[PDB]
Amino acid sequence: HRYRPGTVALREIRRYQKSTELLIRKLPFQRLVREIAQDFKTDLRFQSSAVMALQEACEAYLVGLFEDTNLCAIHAKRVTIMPKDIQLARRIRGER
Amino acid sequence: PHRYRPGTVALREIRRYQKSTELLIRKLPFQRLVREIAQDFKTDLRFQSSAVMALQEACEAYLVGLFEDTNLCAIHAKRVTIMPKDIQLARRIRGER
Amino acid sequence: HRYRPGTVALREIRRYQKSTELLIRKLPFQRLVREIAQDFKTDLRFQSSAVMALQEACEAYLVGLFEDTNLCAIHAKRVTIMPKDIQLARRIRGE
Amino acid sequence: SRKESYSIYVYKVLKQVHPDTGISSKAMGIMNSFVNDIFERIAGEASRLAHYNKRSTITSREIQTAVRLLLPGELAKHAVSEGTKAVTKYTS
Amino acid sequence: KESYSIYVYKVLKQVHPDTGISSKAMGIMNSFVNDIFERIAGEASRLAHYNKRSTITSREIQTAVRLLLPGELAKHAVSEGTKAVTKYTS
Amino acid sequence: SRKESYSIYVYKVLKQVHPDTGISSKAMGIMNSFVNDIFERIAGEASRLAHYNKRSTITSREIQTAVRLLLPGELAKHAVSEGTKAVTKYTS
Amino acid sequence: TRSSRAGLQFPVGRVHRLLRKGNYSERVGAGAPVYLAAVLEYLTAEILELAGNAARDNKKTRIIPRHLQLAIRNDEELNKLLGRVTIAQGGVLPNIQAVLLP
Amino acid sequence: KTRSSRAGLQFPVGRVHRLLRKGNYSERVGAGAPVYLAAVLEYLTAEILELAGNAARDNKKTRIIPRHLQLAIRNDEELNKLLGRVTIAQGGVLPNIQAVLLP
Amino acid sequence: TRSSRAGLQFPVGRVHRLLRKGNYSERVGAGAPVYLAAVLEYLTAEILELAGNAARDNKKTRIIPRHLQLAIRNDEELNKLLGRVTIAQGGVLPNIQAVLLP
Amino acid sequence: RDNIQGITKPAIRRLARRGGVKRISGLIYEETRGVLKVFLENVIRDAVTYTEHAKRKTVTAMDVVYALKRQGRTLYGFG
Amino acid sequence: RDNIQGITKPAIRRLARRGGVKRISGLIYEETRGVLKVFLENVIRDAVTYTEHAKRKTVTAMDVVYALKRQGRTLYGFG
Amino acid sequence: NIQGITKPAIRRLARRGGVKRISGLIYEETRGVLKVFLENVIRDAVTYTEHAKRKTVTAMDVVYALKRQGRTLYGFG
Amino acid sequence: NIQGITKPAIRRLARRGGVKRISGLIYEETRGVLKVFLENVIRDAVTYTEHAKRKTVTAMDVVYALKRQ
Amino acid sequence: LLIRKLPFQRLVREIAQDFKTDLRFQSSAVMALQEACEAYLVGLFEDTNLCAIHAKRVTIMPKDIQLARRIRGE
DNA sequence: ATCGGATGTATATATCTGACACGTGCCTGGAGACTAGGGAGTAATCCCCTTGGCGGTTAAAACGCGGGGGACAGCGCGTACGTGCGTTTAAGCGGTGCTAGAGCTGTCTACGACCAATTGAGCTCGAGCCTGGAGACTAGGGAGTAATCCCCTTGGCGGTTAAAACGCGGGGGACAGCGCGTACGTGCGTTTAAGCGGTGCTAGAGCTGTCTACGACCAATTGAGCGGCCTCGGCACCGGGATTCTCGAT
DNA sequence: ATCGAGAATCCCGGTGCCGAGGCCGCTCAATTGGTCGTAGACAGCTCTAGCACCGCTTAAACGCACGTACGCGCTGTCCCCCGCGTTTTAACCGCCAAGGGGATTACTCCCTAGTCTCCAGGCTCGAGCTCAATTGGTCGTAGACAGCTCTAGCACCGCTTAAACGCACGTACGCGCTGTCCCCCGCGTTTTAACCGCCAAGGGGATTACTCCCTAGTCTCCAGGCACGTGTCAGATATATACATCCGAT
Repeated sequence: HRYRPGTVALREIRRYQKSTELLIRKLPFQRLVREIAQDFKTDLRFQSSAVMALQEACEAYLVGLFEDTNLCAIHAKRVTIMPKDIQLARRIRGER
Repeated sequence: PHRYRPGTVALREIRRYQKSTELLIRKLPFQRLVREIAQDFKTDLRFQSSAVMALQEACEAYLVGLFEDTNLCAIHAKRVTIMPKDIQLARRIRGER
Repeated sequence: HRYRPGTVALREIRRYQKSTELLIRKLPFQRLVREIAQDFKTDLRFQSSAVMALQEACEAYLVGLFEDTNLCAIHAKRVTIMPKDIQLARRIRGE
Repeated sequence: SRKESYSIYVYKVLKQVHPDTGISSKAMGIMNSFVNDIFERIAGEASRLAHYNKRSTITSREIQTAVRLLLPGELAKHAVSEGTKAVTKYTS
Repeated sequence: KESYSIYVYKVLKQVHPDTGISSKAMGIMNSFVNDIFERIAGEASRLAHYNKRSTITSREIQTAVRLLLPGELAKHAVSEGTKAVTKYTS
Repeated sequence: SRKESYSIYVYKVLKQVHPDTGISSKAMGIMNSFVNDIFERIAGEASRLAHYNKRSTITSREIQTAVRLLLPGELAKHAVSEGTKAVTKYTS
Repeated sequence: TRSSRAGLQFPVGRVHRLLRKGNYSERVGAGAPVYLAAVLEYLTAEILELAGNAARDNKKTRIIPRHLQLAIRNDEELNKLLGRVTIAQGGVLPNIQAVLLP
Repeated sequence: KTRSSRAGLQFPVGRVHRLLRKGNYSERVGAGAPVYLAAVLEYLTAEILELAGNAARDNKKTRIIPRHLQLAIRNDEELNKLLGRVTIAQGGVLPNIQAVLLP
Repeated sequence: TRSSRAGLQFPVGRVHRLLRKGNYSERVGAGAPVYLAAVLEYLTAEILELAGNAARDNKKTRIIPRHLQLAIRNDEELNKLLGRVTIAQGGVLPNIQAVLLP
Repeated sequence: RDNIQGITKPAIRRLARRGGVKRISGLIYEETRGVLKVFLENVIRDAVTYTEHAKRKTVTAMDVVYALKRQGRTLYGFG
Repeated sequence: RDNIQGITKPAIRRLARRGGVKRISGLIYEETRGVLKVFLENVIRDAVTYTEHAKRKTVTAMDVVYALKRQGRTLYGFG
Repeated sequence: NIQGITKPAIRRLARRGGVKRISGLIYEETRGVLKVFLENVIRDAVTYTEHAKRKTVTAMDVVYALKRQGRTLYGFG
Repeated sequence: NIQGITKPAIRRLARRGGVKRISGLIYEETRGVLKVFLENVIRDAVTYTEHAKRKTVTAMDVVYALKRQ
Repeated sequence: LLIRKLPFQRLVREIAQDFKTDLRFQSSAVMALQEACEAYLVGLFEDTNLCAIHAKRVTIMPKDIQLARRIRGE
């Protein structure tokens, strides 16, 4: 058996739009946060909830960005998102 | 082609303008500046020609001296580039600020 | 017990900026004034208040000069005043 | 170690609208965030209003105008109704 | 040997009825009044000279005040001088 | 329309010190500015001197002291020499 | 208490104190903390009403962040008010662009 | 009746007039000039004494001293400008440490 | 004339008149305008001497403001006396800080 | 070191799925990482600034909340 | 209007060159303009004051000279 | 006699001037500066004294010198 | 009155915006957009005006509305 | 300014009436509104143009405006 | 570093124009005598007082000595900022020519500073009270510092499901071709907008003043949430239903 | 476009349970509250600019047709890139010890906000005196008119130097890093400058007899400030060597 390209993708969309769990792995994200913070001030510590706050903010940001990116892809009569879609979305947002 | 290194032409310009005495700001735009400023104190003022020229001599002498002190402040900070903080230090020590 | 370098310096700054008393000793200043005066005019005497006037003026001058000197040191990203700081301050003052 | 929050008041309101409904700790945290956020917006706008008009006092008038500036449409109308009713009842 | 001491003291009593003043501070106030007197009178003198006038009038004083005093000090001083001259004239 | 200046005297001095040298109008204007400026400084200081000492007369003594106050070093000494010589010659 | 006098559940006294110490103005009128408390209470009530509704639609008796997000984003005016706000653990509204469907 | 009283002043109109006449400022002096000048001097004196009195009261002193005059003057932008090149004996300086020098 | 009596080129009579009408003092001694005129003449002579020198160094026979500026600024005591004075069309002394050179 | 690579391809895919994305170019993933890193940097910078102002060595949830608020990305739930 | 902008970047550069300056930060020019304007304002204010005292409508060279003198910037050549 | 203006005195003056750290070479430099200042003022003061045909320098002599050097002093009139 | 914001005006605005070619349907769309933006700003401006108990909208009323948006 | 003064003013007064009766306007208030509106429209047309070009067109269309406004959060 | 070469500056140059300083002469106002007078300034002539002098005490300020940390100063490595470059345009400058306030000088008249006693009270100093403030002083707070405690980390050890990776093959992107259609320059009728005038007039703006608003302050109090106890319900899990895409066919 | 199997995923019903959700209480700790009264602060008060509204003008700008080509939409292909099957691993992560940091525990040290004792420092009626109100005719300065010229301003029209605007880079400064040296800090000693105290007189501040020297008013003369015609040194302009200095090369 084999599902056609797109069927499982759509299924995944429904699945992940139904739920609320964080989609990035906890520990690797934590390492990311600590590395970046350490390049501003050495020997910093973190409250647990601070890292969790950062992850919620980051994932919400990326999900919204992917919504706008998707709209840009569809605008160009594509179904595939590409870097130029991201760049357009962010240019119009005033991030770039 | 040919291109002088950064600084060579600058130094040449220093020698050139320290050799001469001509006013370095354009006459007519300076005149407009003087009249605008004066008009915000009293309307419909006129000016003797030599009054505007006097103002220009005074202004340029003032700015040149200020740039001398500013330059000294830049060099003091082991820089060769003058920056706003150099001007501000020079004027603070002069008692202008 | 030993305060770290700078703590007592700051304490002294607050102390002496808080007060107004003359900071140079009376007798050596007077001695200096009479010495300097002698090279201008013979047989001079001084009113007491004249010497006090000279001292108030001198100390005010030095304190102000040290303010400008300090600004020059800080300009060069230092916290230590050096002769070149004084010399820059005096050159810009027109001294 | 004493930390104040709006939790008990949020809970009382919850029991008013949905008598048999509870709320998770995380959700309560979001509600507390909400109340503090709106507090800041309204108080800040009122402060600006009083300043613009050279008044040293923030009154219910500044609060109301701030509410009208900050809230959308019917939400603004309903909020104004609640505040006005509350102030007139308090005055009596 | 003249000074402004009694007048300074009267003014002091006007603005701070229960406040006194040390001898040194009074000396500084006297120095101050003499200084500002000299500045204003001197500028007024030059004003009169520049304009080939032999009389220093209140107008010269006023212009001198406008030249010598900054901003609000100048405006308030001009107001007081004008008021005083108006009260005096009648 | 009669306007007095120090131009002819400056020129006579110029011919004394540099017989074959001329001077531009602008430069002469700077010299006139110079003479008037120094006149003002010296006369003003002398006025102050006479006042300080409760004298109603400005004499050559006040001029001389003013010169010593206003001029640097050797310039002061030389100027004093010229003034003194001139006054003693005048007196005779 | 002033809350009881105003017919409110939210704390008028506390709101008054927060206004006093938040450096918003030199003086604060007697009606201001009452009005503010009333508004905060009302808005709390609207969000809790809608969130409760969502919770029951999902056959849940306890409100979780998801219900708050559903309530807010499905309401035009609340969505407007909280347009630049992130609800932690809220997720997003189910929505697939029509062109993407088979 | 005195001229100061007629002018509503505390400062001496007559004395100011005489000082103008004898200061070699001009050949003549108008009647209003010493009134105006006396009024200006009194105003400035009042402003300085007002602030200095305040500083004295903060220091819980009943007498104004040179320190209070210096504090009053240097902490006021326009007075400080007016007296920019003036030294107040026994005045000291304003407390002021550059931020970079602090821990 | 008093200038001739004093051996001067500068005008003693005129200086006397200017002293009388400048309101410097009620009375003016006979020697005062002579002394003043002599000093003004001398200083004029020193500046003109140095300026003439500069003019010839520049192979010019006519003194211009530039020569006055060179004369004044290159002389320590004149530079001191005229420390707060602007010479119109004078320019500045050639001077480049050593650290700026290649 | 190199922890941005911990933001994996399947994680980015999941985020995109929640964002409603059905198909994804191969170049998206690296692009996403760059974008995320910039975002994170900006937030954390401000957060750390607050931490430093408070003379603390521990970044708190409130530090992050304040950073986000002042960057126009108000976050609820962590007060 | 806006005539301070007539004090151009190359003009300010020339003035700095006469002042012995070899290198110039981009922010200098605007800074210079502000400084110049203040200076000019102060001189012209006093000058106009003299003009007004003399009951004239024409600012003279002497008005300017007097303003400069009383501001401790004596100017030679315009008497 | 210039060495009578001691290092700790100069330090106190610098502290009032807001200075936190001081190079060892400052003190001698300061002394030179002080001497110049004093010389100039005193030179003028004595000139006034001599004009008044006095042998005693008065407070006013000093005040006038300071004034004419643009360093007006209040308190000694 | 919205039709008073003419086609050539909208074209000029688009040219400043760098637009080279323009669909016929843009103009009406633009008008709707403009109206919304104006209503929003003006709604706030007047609110400020009313708080100040004035009947005249001032430049500052508008500036505050714009700032808060 | 690229919009005509009088029709813009007329529009502003019309819209304002539906919020508050009896209003007057400072001249500079109407000019402020016009500067703000024009600036907004020009910026929106910039973004719209970017959307058109994204779709390999050179002609702006309503859907371009709508995409721009959706992404702006309008 | 030094030496060439290679252009590119700078610099005397000799020639011609030129305008501008200058020497001539020309009236007028300001100087120089010039006398007479009166008051600013001397030169004894004192009291006396302020300032050098000293002279002994001593108590703290200054000095020298030694010790450390931390500021200075290389020293380097990066990135990005200002520069040197050419090109384009735009506005300054010179020209030319009209102007219309306004300087400017003179005119005539009149306020009005002044000198001159003249009275006189404001000032000023004295000798004899009567207090804030200066210092000597305390009671508490400052922070500077560890100190142990707890937390956050680090690690370690699994096991493991996802991740990495691949295999494969199918389907969008996009492109080009062509249809194809609509703003748009364009040209001309249009029409009302902005300018230009204008008058009467409404609320905004500045203003005056009493009042009711609210910090405010322990005096009084009552509920709230950290802690803890207790309780179920949704969540993980296990097994049947549904439905359900995807091959099995048109 | 339309069932049908079925095996797959997902859903649906039931189970047991365990930690989150609910509930009090302890007390302390987060609330009001009566009276104060000055107070901003809001309500009554005018004048107005400027504001509303009007009463023309035409002309920049507004609308309406024409073709039309640029711009976009619609299909077929290619591939190749990504989506969905199996297979392997490795960091994730549960998850269970350990340690340094930091904060906050107390945990110690010198500075700090007030507490009283004893004045020296200002307040007070009495006794002068000299500097300030009160007029009268005075010039006489100046204020107000008034004509006349000058010149500051406007303003049109070239053009050309200069001012602006990218761009390739190449230093040049801003930050990191380290050795260090060299200046803060304190402490043990010593001067030696206060502190107090006494005397001598030198000088200075005031006093007067007088005097000469500097003002006032006059006469005339001329030196000299203003025009005016002139060589001449200054500037312009091509023209000319001699540096002056940046790519190759020791």
